[PDB]
Amino acid sequence: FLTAVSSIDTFLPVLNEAKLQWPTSALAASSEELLGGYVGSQFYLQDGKYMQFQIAGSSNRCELRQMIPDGGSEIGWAVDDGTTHTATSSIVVPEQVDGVEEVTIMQIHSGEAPQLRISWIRSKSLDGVAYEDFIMSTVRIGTGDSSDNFVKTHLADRTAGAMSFQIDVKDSKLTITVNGNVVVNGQDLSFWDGTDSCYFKAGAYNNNPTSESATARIKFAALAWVDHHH
Repeated sequence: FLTAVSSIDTFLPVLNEAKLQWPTSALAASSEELLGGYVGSQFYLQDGKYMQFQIAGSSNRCELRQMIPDGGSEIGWAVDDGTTHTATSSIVVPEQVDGVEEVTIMQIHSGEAPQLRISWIRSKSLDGVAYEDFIMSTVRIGTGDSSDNFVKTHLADRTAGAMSFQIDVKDSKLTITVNGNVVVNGQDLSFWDGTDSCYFKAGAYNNNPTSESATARIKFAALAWVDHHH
């Protein structure tokens, strides 16, 4: 049988501050249900250690969505609210099976768009450089479709072992730290000033696969939203 993520202590803080969406944006488990032992093949404890997310199908997800703590409703914050908003993780991205091409593993998202996606991607060129098997940042600076609406960059090549991430937003600026090194340094998020529906996400959100039956799989060794107001 499958062991529940809440059976160990590691993820209890974030599970108290998240709902699970699966296999679409539809609610799969409330925070209370997650803390109470919700489990399935999509969301279970791997190796007695890892919060593991699995999903197949283009645009499908198994993904935590930040909530107000202690059974609260959906959080919404703003890049320009003056508070530092912080998400941390330690992620083991295994080798993805054939047909899986891109898996979004952390986001900043609002009512209608992703401010930021951190994703594993099999192969993509960025700014005239080809990259394979790597972790990418995709920041929106507009809601249009042309390249001017995005800042897309290489964060790090995928590692077999755990990789630490930290996302910080303060005063309309984004910093992403990977394995303790700042990689994105104060990216401008001021396009989003006044959007008060932002929140963190993390898990597995499957993008542009070439097989809808192929299962994306992501293991979290740690995940938290860090409250600077205690």
